[PDB]
Amino acid sequence: KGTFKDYVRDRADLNKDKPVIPAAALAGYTGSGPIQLWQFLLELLTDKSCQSFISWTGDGWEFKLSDPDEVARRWGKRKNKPKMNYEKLSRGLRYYYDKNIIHKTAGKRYVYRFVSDLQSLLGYTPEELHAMLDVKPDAD
Repeated sequence: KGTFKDYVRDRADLNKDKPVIPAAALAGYTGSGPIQLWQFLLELLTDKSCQSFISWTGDGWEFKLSDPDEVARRWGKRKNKPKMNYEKLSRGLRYYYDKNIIHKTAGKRYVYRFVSDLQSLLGYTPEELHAMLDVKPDAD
């Protein structure tokens, strides 16, 4: 892949340059404007320290927010909505639901699954990707 995979591999210093897939880093790479949720979530996920309140479950594209209202705030804060609650997040998640990027997998503790398969946009293979993030799927 010659996508954001090796893009970060040579760089990792785009915009939100913290994690494997930094939020504004992919936002600037693809040009989603003022960040895009799944790319912001990717930051927190592809970052091992930030992976805390949003960890992958291990294999395949699936992740889980540990303080999902907080994680909402995270997303909102970057869009001038610091009081972002899960619903406001879920509204955004619904925008990505339509693009088939995010399916809010209910029943689980705020687990969303990347129904777009980011292997095509990122190049990072799901297994390898989370594996480098030292993913801790147990929330708190």
